[PDB]
Amino acid sequence: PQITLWQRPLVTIKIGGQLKEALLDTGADDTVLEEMSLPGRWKPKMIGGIGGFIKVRQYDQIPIEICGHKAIGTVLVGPTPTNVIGRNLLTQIGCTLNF
Amino acid sequence: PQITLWQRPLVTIKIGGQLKEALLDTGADDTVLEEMSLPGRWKPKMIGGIGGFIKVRQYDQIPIEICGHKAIGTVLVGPTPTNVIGRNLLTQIGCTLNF
Ligand SMILES: COC(=O)N[C@H](C(=O)NN(CCC[C@@]1(O)Cc2ccc(cc2)C/C=C\CNC(=O)[C@H](C(C)C)NC1=O)Cc1ccc([C@H]2C=S=CC2)cc1)C(C)(C)C
Ligand SMILES: [Cl-]
Ligand SMILES: [Cl-]
Ligand SMILES: [Cl-]
Repeated sequence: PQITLWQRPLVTIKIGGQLKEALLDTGADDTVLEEMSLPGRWKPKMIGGIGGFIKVRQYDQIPIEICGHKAIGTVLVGPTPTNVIGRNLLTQIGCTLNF
Repeated sequence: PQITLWQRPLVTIKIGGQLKEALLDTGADDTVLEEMSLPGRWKPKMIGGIGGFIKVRQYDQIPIEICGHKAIGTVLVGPTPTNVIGRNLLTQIGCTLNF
């Protein structure tokens, strides 16, 4: 699709069998989701946003659908204001910015 | 142009007589720049991201030039850790997401 930006670029993702809404965010290196259960072991990451730093749990090699486009990659989980899909997964689904 | 998301999508903007580098951010409602001077009236605003909120000055109807594209919009100024161009200006230069 071509998504314009008059509204928040909110899409439906699927992860661990469940549908969620997330924000397509080209200003984010990483993908960070609100608290949820994921399988396997996790590593620590500190990520910085506009308001400061938060600790998150890093899960790797997690399958995730993003408006129906299949990706498998690194998902961070922690206290974010919303689910944000970052460049690590945007690149996997062939996203570019165009003007 | 078409802009890849292998790297951070950084562009030069011209604003208030100054050249600055900034991050094209589809996930951002607003445009926020590190501390600088702008002319005319302003009002305080709290904006939120990962980490919490910061207090900024809101200037409206500010001319800006992005990758050679002229627009005019609200610009927020404050202690953001990096310069972000948000949807309020991205729309004006015809910027869309594509995959
Ligand atoms: C490389 O680090 C990152 O990629 N950080 C990422 C990130 O914060 N990058 N930044 C882009 C802005 C992120 C976000 O779009 C993320 C976002 C957060 C909340 C919301 C939407 C989008 C919804 C709630 C309120 C609306 N808030 C906003 O629209 C704000 C804008 C007003 C700034 N939007 C955002 O803050 C800008 C940003 C970049 C770097 C840094 C850091 C550099 S050093 C310490 C921090 C801070 C901010 C992230 C998401 C992984 C934490
Ligand atoms: Cl990844
Ligand atoms: Cl505006
Ligand atoms: Cl349009």
